[PDB]
Amino acid sequence: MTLNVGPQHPSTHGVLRLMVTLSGEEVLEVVPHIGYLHTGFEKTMEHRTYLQNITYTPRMDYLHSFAHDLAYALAVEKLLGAVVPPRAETIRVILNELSRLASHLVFLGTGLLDLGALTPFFYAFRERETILDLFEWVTGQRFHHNYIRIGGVKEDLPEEFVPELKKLLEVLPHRIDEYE
Amino acid sequence: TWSYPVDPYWMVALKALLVVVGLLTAFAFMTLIERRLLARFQVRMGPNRVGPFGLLQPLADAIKSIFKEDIVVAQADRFLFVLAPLISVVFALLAFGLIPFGPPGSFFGYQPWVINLDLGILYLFAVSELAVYGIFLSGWASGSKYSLLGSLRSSASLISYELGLGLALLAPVLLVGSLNLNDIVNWQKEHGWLFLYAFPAFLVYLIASMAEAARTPFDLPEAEQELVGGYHTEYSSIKWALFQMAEYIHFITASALIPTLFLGGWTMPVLEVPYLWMFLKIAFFLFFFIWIRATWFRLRYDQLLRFGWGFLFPLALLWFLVTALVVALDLPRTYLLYLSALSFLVLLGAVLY
Amino acid sequence: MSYLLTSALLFALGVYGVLTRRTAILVFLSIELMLNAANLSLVGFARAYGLDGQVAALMVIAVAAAEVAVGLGLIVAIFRHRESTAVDDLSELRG
Amino acid sequence: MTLAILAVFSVALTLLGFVLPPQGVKRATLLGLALALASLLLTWGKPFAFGPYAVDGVSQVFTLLALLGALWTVGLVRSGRFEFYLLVLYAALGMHLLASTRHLLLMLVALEALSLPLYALATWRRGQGLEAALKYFLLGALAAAFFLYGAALFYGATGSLVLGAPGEGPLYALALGLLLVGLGFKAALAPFHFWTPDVYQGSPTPVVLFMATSVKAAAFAALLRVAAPPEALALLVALSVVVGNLAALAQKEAKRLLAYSSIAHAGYMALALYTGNAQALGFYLLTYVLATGLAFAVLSQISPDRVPLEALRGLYRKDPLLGLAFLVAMLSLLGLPPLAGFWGKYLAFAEAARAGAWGVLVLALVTSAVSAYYYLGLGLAVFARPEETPFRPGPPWARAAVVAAGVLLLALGLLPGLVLPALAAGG
Amino acid sequence: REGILFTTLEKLVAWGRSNSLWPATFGLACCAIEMMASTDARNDLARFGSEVFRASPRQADVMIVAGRLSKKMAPVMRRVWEQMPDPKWVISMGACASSGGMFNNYAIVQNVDSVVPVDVYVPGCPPRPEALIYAVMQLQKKVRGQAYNERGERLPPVAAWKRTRG
Amino acid sequence: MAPIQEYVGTLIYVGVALFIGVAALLVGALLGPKKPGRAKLMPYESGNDPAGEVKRFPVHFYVVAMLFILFDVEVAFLWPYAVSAGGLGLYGFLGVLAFTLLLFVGFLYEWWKGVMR
Amino acid sequence: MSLLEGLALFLLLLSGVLVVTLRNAIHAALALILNFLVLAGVYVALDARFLGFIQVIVYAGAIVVLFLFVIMLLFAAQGEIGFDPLVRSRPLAALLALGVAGILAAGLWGLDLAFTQDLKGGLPQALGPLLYGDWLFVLLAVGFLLMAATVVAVALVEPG
Ligand code: SF4
Repeated sequence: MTLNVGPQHPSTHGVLRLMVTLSGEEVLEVVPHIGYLHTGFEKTMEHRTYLQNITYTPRMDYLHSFAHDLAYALAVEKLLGAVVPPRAETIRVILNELSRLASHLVFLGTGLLDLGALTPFFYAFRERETILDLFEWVTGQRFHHNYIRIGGVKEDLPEEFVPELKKLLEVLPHRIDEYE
Repeated sequence: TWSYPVDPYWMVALKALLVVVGLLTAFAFMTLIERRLLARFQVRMGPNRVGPFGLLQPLADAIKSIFKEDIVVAQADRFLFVLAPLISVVFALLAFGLIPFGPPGSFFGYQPWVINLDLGILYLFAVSELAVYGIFLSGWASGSKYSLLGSLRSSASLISYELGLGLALLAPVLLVGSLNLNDIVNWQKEHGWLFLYAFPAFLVYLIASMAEAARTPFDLPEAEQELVGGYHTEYSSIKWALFQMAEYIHFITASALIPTLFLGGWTMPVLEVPYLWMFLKIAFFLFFFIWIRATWFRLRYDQLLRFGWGFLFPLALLWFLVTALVVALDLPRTYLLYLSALSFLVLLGAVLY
Repeated sequence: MSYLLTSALLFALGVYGVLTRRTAILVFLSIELMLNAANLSLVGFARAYGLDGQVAALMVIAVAAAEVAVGLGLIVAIFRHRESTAVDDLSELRG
Repeated sequence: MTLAILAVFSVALTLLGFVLPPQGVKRATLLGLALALASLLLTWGKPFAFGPYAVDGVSQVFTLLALLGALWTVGLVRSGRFEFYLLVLYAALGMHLLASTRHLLLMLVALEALSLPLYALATWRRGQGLEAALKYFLLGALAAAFFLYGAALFYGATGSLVLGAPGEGPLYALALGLLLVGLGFKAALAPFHFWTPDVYQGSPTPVVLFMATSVKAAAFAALLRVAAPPEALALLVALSVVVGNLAALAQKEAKRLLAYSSIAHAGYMALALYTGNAQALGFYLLTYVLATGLAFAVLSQISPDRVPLEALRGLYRKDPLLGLAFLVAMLSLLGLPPLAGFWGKYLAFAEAARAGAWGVLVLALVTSAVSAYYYLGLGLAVFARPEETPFRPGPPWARAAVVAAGVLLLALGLLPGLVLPALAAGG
Repeated sequence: REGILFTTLEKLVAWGRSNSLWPATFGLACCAIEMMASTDARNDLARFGSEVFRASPRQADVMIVAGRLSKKMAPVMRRVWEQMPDPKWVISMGACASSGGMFNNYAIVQNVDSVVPVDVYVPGCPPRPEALIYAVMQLQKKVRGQAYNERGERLPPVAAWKRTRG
Repeated sequence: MAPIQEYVGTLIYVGVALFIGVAALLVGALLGPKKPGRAKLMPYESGNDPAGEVKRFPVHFYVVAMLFILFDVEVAFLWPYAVSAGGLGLYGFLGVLAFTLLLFVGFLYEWWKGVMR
Repeated sequence: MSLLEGLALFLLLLSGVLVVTLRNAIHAALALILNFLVLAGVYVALDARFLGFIQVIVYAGAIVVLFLFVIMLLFAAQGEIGFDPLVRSRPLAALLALGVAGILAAGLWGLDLAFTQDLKGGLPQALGPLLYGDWLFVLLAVGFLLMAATVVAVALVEPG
């Protein structure tokens, strides 16, 4: 059965086209077909300022976006010889690990729902919502945040970020232990 | 129907129409309750909107369902495409009248039930086959083999566990000696709550009825996230609504039958109120089942077939043989109480390792 | 008595099916119809002669199920790799 | 208590084959069949009935014949599938049940139980084998439908499903006819013969041995229980023997020709049905089973798929004992003195003449003389010059089996007054 | 019959459809994840009538295009839309869907209204889940006949009721 | 036993249920826009080939169904013993036990061979 | 009786005609299921109730379900492919059907029977002692037949 699991259907997350060559209940071979999300960053970026491109970096991996932001910032800093302040570096690692936790939350929720049960999606997404509240506090944006800069970060943290981050760091160990 | 009177045919027709429209309102508001109970399970809240309690949203939904451009897909069998939903719905609706909701006359003069046929469980088995019938038939008529495959998965799994249902239902017949629901109920009135004697059969009936789309095969399948299920994906306005309606009526019919058959169909040890205890047990099983719906994963229907075929059905026939030995030698009826209690203790102690 | 004549009529109908049908499966279906006509005659004569024809027909049903299982397995094995089931496609064995 | 042995061995080996090699499973099947045969011998003169199940002289003799045919056909088959032995065991038990009852419905159940495993045993997977299996299954299910409606009309004409009930006029005649249709199809009588040539040509030769011996034995055993009218018997015999021998004249292939010859031989055996002596028929079937098993064991040693006529030639030069035994079998199937096939033929004809059917007996004899044409074109071809032909000169198993079969044939032809005295109660 | 030709009946059926609006998401990019956030246990589009979510297109009236629509995805989305029951509406979520957004290039459709008849537009990158709820109430009151543009005109209940499909 | 009146009431039940179902179908069919289009009538999934061209489905479903017919025959035979049990005594118990064990040996063979195939 | 009895017999005959006439395998099978339903109703009317229920459960519920599974695995709905029409065979088949009906009609004609026995409903309560008892041996033979059928089909498919 050369079956065509189409793009977005049935409930194949991350729109993709699959030609599952398959007889029975096994999986002989899946022929993948991609390109349905090709936007052309590698070309569009050639026509944007280096500062402008910081708006283009989060939008490709939109779950762990600050990793894109950090990779691009670091490459430009190496190329033009920039010096990153230590506090800016600490903030950058915090944001990267926070977006990492958000992405890990979304990945595991999507997997469990994809096969398994629906319920455990909501707890992971509640913790993700706390993380997104942190991101709004600091950058004014949920994701695609334009905060990193070639020198460093756009501006400094408000007073309220550290208390809410400690709150989440205290609740998270029990939460992750619950998922486990 | 040894001891029970018969209402006039017009009164039987009236009671039948009442039970059908009551199952309509029942499945609609039970969809509301399942939405909101799932919402409570996952810390969110339900539809405090179009209600107040959301109880006008099924009305809005039905009003959408009609006028929704009921489409007859080309390249699909013109007649069978239309015909299959009616089958799946009718044979899910019927076989609920048998359930006694009270002692005779407790319907304000006439009859708690509609029909009290002498052979009940056979009627249940037969009408249970016809649900799988409608499922795979609509799968075919859809004219999409993608849906057909899910229909076949469905049919395979449901047929397996539907066979298991028979060996499950064997055991209490040996004790009661009648195939009438009221006689079984009165036997549970005298000796008490047949599940106390037949706990293994109770368990296997529960897990078999779970395969009847209740949940945790969950490779029933639904079209979502797998090789799509059967009987849907090609119906738009009214026929899809009818498919889901019948699946839910079968769900609640099983949730009602479980206490009716194994537990104390209404006939409580105390206070003997006709309807309320039966409805409460229905609600109890419904809430436990929704807990399952929320809280447990799929089975891939391969593990589900393996499990049902290798474990449930052999276990059910073994318990049937034990009960048959006991009844043939008739030694006490206390031995079955002891045996079911010990079997429950065994199947429990193996969990807490 | 009308039931026994109706059973004979159903027997004749299944015979016509067996003769007319091009497909092995539909031939087998016509045969099942013949079997059930026989079962109805048995039930009528059981109503006549005291209920033994009922157990007879029950055993008949069981036998029919077994033979259906076997024959459908054979049909699948013969026409799984092979094309259209039409029984005229097999003429190798001749007098 | 032989049926008990059969059922025990079948059910046990069903699961035993999981831990036992197919060779061990074949050894086990052989031991069980021989033990059932020994029990049949030790119970000679001990008729035993429990339910509708009844062991009498007929049951004993015909199940002895079937057990012999099954043993021979199993000896040759060396396939590494223990199911190919499970099916033979099932068929043996089914034929025993068929021969040991008068209940029509239990007879139907036994018929299905013995016939279904043969349909599967007819699959060497050769393309003709599937065609043969298909024709066989379809015509067999049709005849099962007919036999079932005959049993229903029997239950209509009388309160019981057991044969021997008094019986009405036209309706009883109709019920008897609807039973006779299925019984003759299973006995390869014309004009129900069409399946036999195709099935014998398509099925593997050892399976055809098993069939042409045990199936015909059990079929005639069950036929003896029916009170077949003389006019119907006359028609069956005439058509069967005439068409059998005539169409066998035209056959270019050994298996198909032997099938038509078996049609003619069923026509012959149907004469003893006039009186239902069953001693004459028991003897006839003893002789015919031995001869046919011999011939088909030789044909199996030649080729399992198909054996043409010329392949038989040079068989003497290849193996003299095999050529001679094949000649003896052809003569015993021709029914010529001083052979036990002739004695069975004579006993059937004596029963027929005692029944007073003269023209039918004459036509049977004329068609039997016609049969000598191809019976000699087979027996004498053994001496011709060997042409290109595959020949595997068997094991000592099949050699000794063929030789003992021919020896028993000739010995009971010379002194039938040894065994024939005990085909009745068995003194 | 489309919900028309009686003063009471049409308002009643529009009420029904407006509250029973059945979303079918067509997730393309990060707009799709910000729409998945409109269902979590802080702000759920599971009250107004959008609790259930049938992945099939034969079963939903509202088609929510959430993300950048690549030109290779345009025919697929086109046919997913055409394969919907007829009383159907289209929401265009985010800048990439509404206009070409910041990706103004050969790869992305510069207005989804090119391929599907769009009912509601909702700007933002991503548009906030509460902005999406504002859009669905907008569409609600649109199919209620309570929607007007900046020019004063009342808007028809269903777009894709005005096109010569073919 | 039970009177035929309950069976006539059963017939009434079926007639009522079927009448209500046909009423629902009439409402659903009559109330609709009725704008057939080619792409709308197209089966599924963006142009062609939701299932597309696939050869015959796995015989696993056949195996499950045949298994089911045989074991359902089994249950059909087990029911008369289930009702008439105490009167048939140890002898009836032994006969039904023999029947059950035969068909369970068949099941054990088909299981140790398995059908994942 | 005759009012609804004639109705039920006409339904049976028409369903048989459909199952033997229609060239759609699915449609024929559905006609045969309708036939089995009408036939179980007639069974109940003939005081055979358990037998009607098993006719629905096994024959309709299981047997023709497997049939439908087979014909849906192997499409085969448009049977008229590879015709070898032999058009002369259609009137001959109709003739043979009429004759096999007429001979039975002759055998049953002028035949009146005592249909007066108190079956007490063909309930399993009263059928049990016959099944396990006089028919216990036939039952055991049937069970052995079923086991043999399982092994037969299993070894029959068994690709290797
Ligand atoms: S508008 Fe922004 S959030 Fe939406 S798909 Fe485009 S990049 Fe993603």
